[PDB]
Amino acid sequence: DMISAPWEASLTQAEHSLIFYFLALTGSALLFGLARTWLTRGEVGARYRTAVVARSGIMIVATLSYVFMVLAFTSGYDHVGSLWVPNSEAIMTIAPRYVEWSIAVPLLSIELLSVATLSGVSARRTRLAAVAGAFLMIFTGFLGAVVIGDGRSVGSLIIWGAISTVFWIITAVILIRAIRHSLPQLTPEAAALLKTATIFLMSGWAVYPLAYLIQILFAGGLWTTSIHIILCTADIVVKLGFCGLIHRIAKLRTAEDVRAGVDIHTEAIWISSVKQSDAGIPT
Amino acid sequence: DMISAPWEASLTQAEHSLIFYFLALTGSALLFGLARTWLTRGEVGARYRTAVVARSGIMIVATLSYVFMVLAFTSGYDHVGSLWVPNSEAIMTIAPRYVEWSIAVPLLSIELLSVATLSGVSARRTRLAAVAGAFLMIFTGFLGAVVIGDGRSVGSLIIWGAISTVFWIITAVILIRAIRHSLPQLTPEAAALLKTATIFLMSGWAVYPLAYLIQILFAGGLWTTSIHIILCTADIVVKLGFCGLIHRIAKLRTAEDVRAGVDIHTEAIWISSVKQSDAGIPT
Amino acid sequence: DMISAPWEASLTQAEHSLIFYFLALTGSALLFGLARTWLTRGEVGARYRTAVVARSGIMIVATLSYVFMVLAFTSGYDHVGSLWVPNSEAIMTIAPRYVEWSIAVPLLSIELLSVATLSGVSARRTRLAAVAGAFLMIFTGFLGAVVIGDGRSVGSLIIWGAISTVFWIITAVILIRAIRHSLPQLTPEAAALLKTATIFLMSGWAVYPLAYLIQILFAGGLWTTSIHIILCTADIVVKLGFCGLIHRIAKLRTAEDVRAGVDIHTEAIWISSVKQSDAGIPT
Amino acid sequence: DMISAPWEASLTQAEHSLIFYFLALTGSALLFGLARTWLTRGEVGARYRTAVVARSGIMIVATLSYVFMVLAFTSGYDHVGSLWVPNSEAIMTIAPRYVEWSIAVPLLSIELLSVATLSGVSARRTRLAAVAGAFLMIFTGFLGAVVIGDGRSVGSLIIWGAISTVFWIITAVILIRAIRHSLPQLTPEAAALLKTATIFLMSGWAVYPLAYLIQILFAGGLWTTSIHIILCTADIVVKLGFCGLIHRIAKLRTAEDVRAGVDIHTEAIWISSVKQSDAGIPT
Amino acid sequence: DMISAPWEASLTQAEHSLIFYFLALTGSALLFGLARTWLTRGEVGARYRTAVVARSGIMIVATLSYVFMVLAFTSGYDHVGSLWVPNSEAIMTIAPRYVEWSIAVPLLSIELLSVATLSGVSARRTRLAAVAGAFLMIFTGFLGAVVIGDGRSVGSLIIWGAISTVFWIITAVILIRAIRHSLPQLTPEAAALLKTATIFLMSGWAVYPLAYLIQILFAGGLWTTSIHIILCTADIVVKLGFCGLIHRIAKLRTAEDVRAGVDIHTEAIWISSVKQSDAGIPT
Ligand SMILES: *C/C=C(C)/C=C/C=C(C)/C=C/C1=C(C)CCCC1(C)C
Ligand SMILES: *C/C=C(C)/C=C/C=C(C)/C=C/C1=C(C)CCCC1(C)C
Ligand SMILES: *C/C=C(C)/C=C/C=C(C)/C=C/C1=C(C)CCCC1(C)C
Ligand SMILES: *C/C=C(C)/C=C/C=C(C)/C=C/C1=C(C)CCCC1(C)C
Ligand SMILES: *C/C=C(C)/C=C/C=C(C)/C=C/C1=C(C)CCCC1(C)C
Repeated sequence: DMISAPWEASLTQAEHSLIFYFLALTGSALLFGLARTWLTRGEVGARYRTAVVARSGIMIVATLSYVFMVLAFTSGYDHVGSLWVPNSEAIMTIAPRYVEWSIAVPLLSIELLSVATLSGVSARRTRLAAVAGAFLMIFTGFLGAVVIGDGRSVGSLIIWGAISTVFWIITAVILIRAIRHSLPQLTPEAAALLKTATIFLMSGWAVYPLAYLIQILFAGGLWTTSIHIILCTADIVVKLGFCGLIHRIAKLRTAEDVRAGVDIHTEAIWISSVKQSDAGIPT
Repeated sequence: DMISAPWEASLTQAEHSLIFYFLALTGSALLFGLARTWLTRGEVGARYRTAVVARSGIMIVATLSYVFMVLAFTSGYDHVGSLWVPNSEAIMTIAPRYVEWSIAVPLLSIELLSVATLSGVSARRTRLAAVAGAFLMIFTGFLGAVVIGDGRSVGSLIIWGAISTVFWIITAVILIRAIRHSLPQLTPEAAALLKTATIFLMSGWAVYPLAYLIQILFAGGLWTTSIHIILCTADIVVKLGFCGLIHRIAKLRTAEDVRAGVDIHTEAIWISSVKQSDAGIPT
Repeated sequence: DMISAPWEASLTQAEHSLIFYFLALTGSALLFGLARTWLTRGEVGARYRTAVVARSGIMIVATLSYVFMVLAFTSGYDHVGSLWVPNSEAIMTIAPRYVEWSIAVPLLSIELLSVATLSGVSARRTRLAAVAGAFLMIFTGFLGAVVIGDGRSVGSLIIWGAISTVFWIITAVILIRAIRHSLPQLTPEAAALLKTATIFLMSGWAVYPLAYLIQILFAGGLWTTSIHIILCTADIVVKLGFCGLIHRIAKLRTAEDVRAGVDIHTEAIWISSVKQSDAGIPT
Repeated sequence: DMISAPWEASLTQAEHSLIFYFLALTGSALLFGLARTWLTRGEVGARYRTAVVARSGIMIVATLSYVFMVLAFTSGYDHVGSLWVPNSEAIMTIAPRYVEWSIAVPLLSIELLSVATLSGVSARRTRLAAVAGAFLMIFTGFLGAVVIGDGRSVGSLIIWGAISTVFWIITAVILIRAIRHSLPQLTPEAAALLKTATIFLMSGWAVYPLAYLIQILFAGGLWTTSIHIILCTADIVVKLGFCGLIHRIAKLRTAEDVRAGVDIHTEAIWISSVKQSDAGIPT
Repeated sequence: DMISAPWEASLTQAEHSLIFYFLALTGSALLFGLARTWLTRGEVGARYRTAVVARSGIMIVATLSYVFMVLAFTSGYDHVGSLWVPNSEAIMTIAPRYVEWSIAVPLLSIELLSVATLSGVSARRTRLAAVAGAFLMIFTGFLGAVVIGDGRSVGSLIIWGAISTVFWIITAVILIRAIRHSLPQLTPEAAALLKTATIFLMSGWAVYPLAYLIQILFAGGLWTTSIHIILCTADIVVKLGFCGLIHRIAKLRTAEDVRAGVDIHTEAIWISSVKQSDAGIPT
């Protein structure tokens, strides 16, 4: 059957206002996250610098995405009467997300495996497979939701959604299997945090498919608002919450290495205002 | 009853000029603050780096808020005759503030608890509760003032204002209780500054609700100008004044740690052209 | 009587070209200055880091000001016939200066007292008084020249000019008294430079009031060009010249501290290709 | 014979969407790459800093290129009916690539020779010859494809394509001869990676000429989409893949130098979560 | 007699394309140069940091200039028929150069004297005289070519050109005399490079007056293209070539100081993959 794309529904002044708030809130929060990433990049050892690199990429891409979207929002809707009517630039308030997710979901997978105990070419097979799975899941989703059918075809939305879901399961299994292998080889305190962070990431990835089911099932300005709120909220929680969790595991692992003599760190490491390791100079 | 939103009043050339000055002054001052934050980030220990992270986020978000607003001012008012008439972009000269405050007030709470003596999961409960309270206070305010009623409904403004005030009291109590617990455990010199900084932040938070009462009670170009001046002024004083106070406490606490052997700092710490601690080398 | 605001005069192609050159030249020079400030920030001790902070703020705000003005120039004049006719945003080619000066003149006062021998709360008193005086001098000027009268009233220009001049004398006395107290307590070489820098700053502050007297006395495209040239030139000389002088005094004072054991500096200090102090390691 | 330039074909909503995705994806990935380059610049010794410099230039130029192109895409196609019709700004969605490649291909050659064993004036002859060849190959291509004939002449496309191909062979021979001389003088582990990286770069350079043959042979919206996808994909693989490979060789060579006493490095070097060298202090 | 300003000639699609390429190529190359300057700023001692400061300013200003010009090109010409017709924004594709040169030529003089053996107030007289001469040469040129006559008067072009040439000779003599005094006091290897760099800078300064003689003698789209190519090419060669040469002399001088005990450098210095000096610790 046919449906109306989320970007093809007229918004009341409330709905217009809420959407601008959330878009701008999310873009702001991600710019904070970018600063935080750069300001705390030296708390982690070079053995774990991939986590900083991934997180930096996530924050940059996502910040651009939201800037674009906020601007395309101001130019995608015009206040005809009491309602705001979508232009052609309305789709540019939703479509940039998939660009962002195409970079971010692969990078989030890398961030997670960064602090796991995989090394050498083993930390290459899993990394490629995850990156592949992650990108393919977003790309298949983009096809169903924006490209094939114009985001107005239920059958396209359902088919490509199912494809995207297969890749989800694949990526998720790969990651979870990798973590499950690492947990035994980490210290208890690290292993515990890494389990939590795996749960958080997977659980946060479950929210995004809900914004997809809405597009299939419900159309309206309420539902366009819902989608924006859900996705914006999810972004703040995942890209601020999860990226803080990985930094703490990287810090904790750095500190463990320092104590073990595996490496030396220029500054002391504090986690929760407790000193984990002291500063040291190359002997 | 029904009233006119601050952004729905025609400005005289004076009022237009004053508003552009203050908007631009505030945006400029916050960009100075951002530079100051980055240039002085290494004066503080890693045990207190959260203060610089919070302050950096505050300065960044607030700076883009004001940039947006300054641009939306130049495009939100058209010089019909001697007066400037508000367009649709007029609300974009006021609404972005709430986006900024939604990030900033939570971050200001974090900045304050950064230099208090809470640690571990204790420095997590309070931090989440404050962040929650702070965000909810701004968000409820945004609803009354921009969303529910279009900022033209007294009853909406009064109801959501009262809600926002409850969350204010909650956040304030949480913070003040946290500080009151820390003061005994700080050194006299730090405790004194931390008391002051708590008073300054709370006192500065009282000014913002006045701009809200104006919107309820008075409409006009004078009153739109008043609101802009009050809020701009408050921003400069709180986001420059308070953020300097927390940096001094962080520096003083760093210096105390250095003297106690709790940690080492690469550079000497000067506060008021008095040396607080010397530079040291890791082990 | 009534006059015509500087931004209300049609420019010949010469005058249009000269103004664009100077605006762009000044904006470029200030961007060079900003780079220079960041690139040389580590030549100075932490006891004098306020000088870098002030100078960084000056350069940033002034650079934005000129960017804004250059853009408002390209869009504020339309080539009707041989002449360029001012639009409504012609005033945006002159008004942003006062925003800049409102930040910069206070910051320049701070930069100067940074390298003087005032310490503790004594530094605070003088710093607040100067900052107050400086801002009030610019703000009163802005009122007379842009706000009260629309920059078309001689009596407003004369009254607010006189007010602004009182605050000038106040700020100048405060600063000069502070310097005169420091000179005895500095080393001869530093004292000499600090005297010079005081003369340079005060002397440079005398040029700006001339652009104000023009606006009162003469109107025309020649006179609008004169104002732009004078103010642009003054900005380059004061914000490049003076800010270099303070850096040399900060470097020289850093070097004196290093030699005295008051502090240690990571790199050697060179002034005029003469080594002032050697690099040292913390303890 | 007369043919239609890639930028002179109307795109279906699918093709429009795909192209925007890929353009934006590539621009995002290159901005990630730029961050990665800056964040990992200190993993390499100063003997190999040219690799970082080249890679930084590549990432910056390419990121600008894609930003320009993404913006020119939004303004180069107007949605007349179901199809998007190319404007005059359509050529600005394709032509900027050649600007980018004119910088990037020479820089990629430099990046490769950076980690080879050529030194002194020998590392000047080869470097100039390669830079010359590389630039001339792109420039001759630009002439055929954009300038001489307007990208609508088969004979121009064929002639300048053949010229560009001669320069390709020249550059490729120069590079390959340089590598083949270095491989024997490198350590096995480095030599192996350097062989691989040479194959990757040369192989990636083969993809770009395919987008050229399309322009000669096929015109259409499908083919304009194909060109964009091919070139975007190639950019991500070459500018992320290859630039990672050279960094690993630079890290490995740094680590070898550290172990040999040829130099000292401030931080330990990890490659694949295996420590290659320890951190050391100057003398 | 009267002539047509370079910006008053209609461009064929070829000429339009070539000009956009070169403008964009030059802007890109200068952005690479800016990155290179920042990435290699720590290879040089603090005794020679002026070279980095000058080079940074050059690259920044020149990059802005070209960005402005590239944008003014896209908006300065309208595709009437097969030809592109210049509007009022066409002059903004040529005039910004003189702003850039007004900063850059003085800065290039400073960069050169940075690595010569002048010190104290001696390194002040020459520096001011050169800066004066350099700026006056560009400014007099701007008058003849853009301001006095509108770039349409041969006699103005000839008179101001002759003035500009006098200042050229003055600056050149000052510089050459300074170098000729330094060469004897440098080490052979440095002296040789410094001679070369002097020749390169002076020789590159000779190219710019040719673009001026064209404007006097020839008008046309070919000739406006020629001017753009010549000036763009000259910029790449001088601003990238010369600024590399000065960095090598600064590195070599740093290394000589390190070996002599005049100073210590934190990193080893490599020039052409040959180690010039080792890394050292302050004490
Ligand atoms: C920071 C951004 C994140 C974590 C985005 C995640 C997005 C997904 C996990 C998307 C998954 C999808 C499906 C499984 C079904 C089809 C629709 C998608 C693309 C939303
Ligand atoms: C830097 C910005 C700051 C400190 C902003 C603070 C804003 C408040 C404390 C707002 C509080 C409000 C109420 C208590 C009542 C409703 C209106 C609000 C949102 C202004
Ligand atoms: C870098 C900018 C500087 C130093 C600006 C300084 C401006 C002044 C000192 C202005 C003073 C004025 C008066 C004393 C009279 C009224 C007019 C003013 C504002 C120009
Ligand atoms: C990162 C960008 C890269 C590596 C671009 C490479 C481009 C080429 C190798 C282009 C070569 C061409 C020919 C050999 C024939 C004519 C067409 C060209 C310019 C595409
Ligand atoms: C990177 C920019 C540089 C080096 C620019 C240099 C420009 C000149 C040396 C210009 C000189 C001129 C004359 C000597 C006479 C005619 C007018 C000028 C301005 C082109």
